[PDB]
Amino acid sequence: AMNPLVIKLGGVLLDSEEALERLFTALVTYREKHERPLVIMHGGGCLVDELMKRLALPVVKKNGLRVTPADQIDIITGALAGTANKTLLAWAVKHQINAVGLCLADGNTVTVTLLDAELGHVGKAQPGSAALVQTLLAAGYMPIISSIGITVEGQLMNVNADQAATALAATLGADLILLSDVSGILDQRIAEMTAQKAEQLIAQGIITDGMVVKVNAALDAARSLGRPVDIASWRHSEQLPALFNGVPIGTRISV
Amino acid sequence: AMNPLVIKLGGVLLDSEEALERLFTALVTYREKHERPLVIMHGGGCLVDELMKRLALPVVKKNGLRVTPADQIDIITGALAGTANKTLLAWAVKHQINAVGLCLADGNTVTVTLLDAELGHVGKAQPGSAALVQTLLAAGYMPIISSIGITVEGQLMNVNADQAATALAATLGADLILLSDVSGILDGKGQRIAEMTAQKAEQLIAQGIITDGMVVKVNAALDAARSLGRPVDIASWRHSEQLPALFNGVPIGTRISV
Amino acid sequence: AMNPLVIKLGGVLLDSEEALERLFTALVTYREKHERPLVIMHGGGCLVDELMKRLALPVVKKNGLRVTPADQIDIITGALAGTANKTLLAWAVKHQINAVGLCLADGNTVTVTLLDAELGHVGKAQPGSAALVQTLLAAGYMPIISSIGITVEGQLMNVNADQAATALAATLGADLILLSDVSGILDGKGQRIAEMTAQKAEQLIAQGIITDGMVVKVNAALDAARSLGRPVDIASWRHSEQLPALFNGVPIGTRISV
Amino acid sequence: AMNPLVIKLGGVLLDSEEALERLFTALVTYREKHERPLVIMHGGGCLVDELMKRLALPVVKKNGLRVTPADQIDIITGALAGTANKTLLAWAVKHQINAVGLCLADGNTVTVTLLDAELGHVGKAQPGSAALVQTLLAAGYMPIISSIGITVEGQLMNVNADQAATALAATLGADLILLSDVSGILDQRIAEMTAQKAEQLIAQGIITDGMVVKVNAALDAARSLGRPVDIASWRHSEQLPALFNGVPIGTRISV
Ligand SMILES: N[C@@H](CCC(=O)O)C(=O)O
Ligand SMILES: N[C@@H](CCC(=O)O)C(=O)O
Ligand SMILES: N[C@@H](CCC(=O)O)C(=O)O
Ligand SMILES: N[C@@H](CCC(=O)O)C(=O)O
Repeated sequence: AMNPLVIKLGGVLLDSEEALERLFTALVTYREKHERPLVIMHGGGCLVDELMKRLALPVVKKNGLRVTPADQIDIITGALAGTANKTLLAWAVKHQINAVGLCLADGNTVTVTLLDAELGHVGKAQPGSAALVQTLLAAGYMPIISSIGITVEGQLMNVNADQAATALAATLGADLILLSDVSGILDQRIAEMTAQKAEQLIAQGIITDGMVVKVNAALDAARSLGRPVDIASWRHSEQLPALFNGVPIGTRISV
Repeated sequence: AMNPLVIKLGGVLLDSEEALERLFTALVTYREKHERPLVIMHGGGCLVDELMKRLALPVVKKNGLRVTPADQIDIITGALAGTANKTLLAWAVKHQINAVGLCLADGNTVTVTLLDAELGHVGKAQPGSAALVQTLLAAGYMPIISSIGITVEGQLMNVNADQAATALAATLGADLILLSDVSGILDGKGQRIAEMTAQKAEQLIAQGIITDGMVVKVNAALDAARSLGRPVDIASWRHSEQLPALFNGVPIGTRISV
Repeated sequence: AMNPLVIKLGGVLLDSEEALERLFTALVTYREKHERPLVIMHGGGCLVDELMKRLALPVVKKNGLRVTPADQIDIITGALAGTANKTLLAWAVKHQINAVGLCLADGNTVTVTLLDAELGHVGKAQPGSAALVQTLLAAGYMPIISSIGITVEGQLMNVNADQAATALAATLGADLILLSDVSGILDGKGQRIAEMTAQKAEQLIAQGIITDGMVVKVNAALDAARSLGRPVDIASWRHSEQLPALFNGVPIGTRISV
Repeated sequence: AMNPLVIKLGGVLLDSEEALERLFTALVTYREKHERPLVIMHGGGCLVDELMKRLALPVVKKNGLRVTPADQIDIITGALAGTANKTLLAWAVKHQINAVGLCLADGNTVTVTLLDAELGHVGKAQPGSAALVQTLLAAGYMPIISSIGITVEGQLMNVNADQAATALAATLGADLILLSDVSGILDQRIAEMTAQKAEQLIAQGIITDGMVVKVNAALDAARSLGRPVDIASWRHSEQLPALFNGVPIGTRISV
């Protein structure tokens, strides 16, 4: 496994000091043996949701999926591009990993447009320019990228982190891991599946009540990329270095 | 002027779209004709204290420092490293300046340690490694740096933006401009002094011409100039038609040395 | 609605020309169709703390109160009673609303006493005499009142704008709107409650749905409603197309009672 | 002396706790005997100048007379319409005088336009509407009016207090006293003079080095009004009640 890897961290992972220690130890153990370019991408866990509750900011929704009003985007930018990003940076510093925090707009890494006027400040991700990240990687830095972007006209955008990760991996030609609390799908574990097989198992109610959402997100990413994406958990962390080297320790969704 | 230049933004700049539009129009005007490496350094503004009030969190500021308790540092990091930094970044994009948001810990650019345990999460800045920023500058990016740092042990630190600006300038071999509402120092015929030494400043303080809050401001500039071992400019954002010249080395406010 | 109405402006309103333009466009829209007596009540905003920083003066805010030392009260009175009040007045003129700037001492409208000597010049508000404001209203002026008061002994007092708004409303027999960034209270399905009693609020606090800073905000509203013995509206300035309806009595945010 | 009186307070008067106690005692002693409508008008003494020094704000000047830049008008509004106005209010409260603080823009009492683009936020005063003040007077309030106005387009203006006082007295049909530290002009005191006589005495160097400025201001006011204006000092304060009743205790400049 030469060739860059985007590791996208899920909400429940960021909410967990336990998980972060394991993830960051895993990054260290991996780096001692291998030398593949690594990029972290993240959204925001409960840090965001809890702050918004404190500020009486509702989780609005126009027939489906979240709305980010004018009066929320600054606060969210803060929790997400600020608190979450710099928390992960603090973890990198703690583990002596030279890391640089970025958001999507830095170097126009992932271009963002207005998804829909009625959802407010939500961005649609699409591949941007690889130069900035390539420069940082070649200089020995691990970028840690948040899922906040900026439109070309200067407006801050809250972007689905999964979609951001997909646009990033396409920009970089990177593999993609969506790391969360879902270890893998069973039927006896399933190491590889096509996206269509994953849809089938959902359709026939094999894939677990809560966490259809996690497989749907992997399978969308796989199809957007035209190549496979890994789902994996932080739980069995002694296995994370093998994952970062290409081993599907959880479930690979192929296309 | 061919040296790298650190431009430090005072609070009022971040609090006002007029001020930001003037600042950024000036940056574009200057980069049309000049290519000297530019770095923006900034602190918080009104928005941290707005947010503290919204969350009914206490505020204690003394001697230029905000007591920053364990239960406030994340929120503060959010407002500074997040909202402020990304707002500035959005201004850059809107003006087609290829910028990159950093904080002090990125690349160990400015090293920070715990200043004093009774202030909570407040950092002492010192010069770190120039490598990261030098790489960004050489590739044509204008870094925009917030005044949040991280200790070697992984603790988030709220750092005084003036001191962080100084540590940064020292790291970069850069000149330094402290941009705020203060245009310059007056000489008690009420006239602006273009170039002021430390000796002139003492004279003015001893004589009671520079008084109160100007004393603090003038000392912050002098402490900057002494650390850097070269002069530091003080200027206002108001006459923004003059700012390109300032960025090209003309002391439009007060230049402080010695 | 035919009762007099006190509209209390939260800090963020004064800090932003967009917010002021929305507020004042709403006031004009409302006065086109409705003639109910309107009074504006306001505190400080960002500009007091900007000014404290410019003068390198210390800041201690706790429990909704700023410790206001003898050597700060004049400056603070300047920023609140002066700059803020007159800025609002200028917005009125610009919108052709015949307004009149007052403070709490004018006509003994809201009586103030020393709250607590260790807070320095901080006032406790209580209802005073309605005569002055009633005279201005009956003559067609929209009073704009700052939250500075004066003790019977002639000392200037910095007063919490929420408490002053309450004392004012009580004096005037007026309804009360606390306008800020808070749009309403959420019920922990995340939905806005149009009408909330004290009992509902306790339930939400006991259950940990209203938490932290919302607790303080909700208590400030409840303390207002208990003093006045009638409900108090909480709303945001954001959807300013809804504000005329709010001023005409529709609870567009959360109405608080009991 | 029926008919309103504007008492304009000079800088050095506001700077002096001594002077204010005397002025306010004088207002009380006068009110016990007489019932003439009284209006106070003021600028700002050292309160303004000292604050501006603290803030490194220069006293600019374009060939003559002060400039009020964009970056000064808020701070000045604060010291002047705020601190100075409410200080005088505190004095009224201390002496149980029902008083109301106002600025020029309140009720469009004194209309203000841009004097000159190059002086920045300096206003030219001119008579406005008497209604608001008349209403307050008829209701038993003593207005205390600061020399800050607002243009019709919403811009704050720093206005010469003497000129403001003149525009006010014309608006109200009031007599006018410019109260300061100059007790009166000698040659043996002079109780009445025409403005032209006052110019003559200046011209021939009889009228004292410093305080030509104070006589010039009275004589300009007199001519603008087309009727007399009093100069008087707070010093001999047992004489101030007679002044407020019409007695020229200092020097009247006639026209
Ligand atoms: N951190 C969450 C949501 C963050 C986001 O998409 O903005 C996740 O990716 O599972
Ligand atoms: N609240 C920060 C502000 C950073 C700055 O503006 O200097 C401090 O006192 O450390
Ligand atoms: N600094 C004032 C603010 C007035 C207000 O906004 O409520 C206080 O705490 O009393
Ligand atoms: N208070 C001073 C000057 C104030 C002003 O004109 O603004 C005076 O009238 O003598």
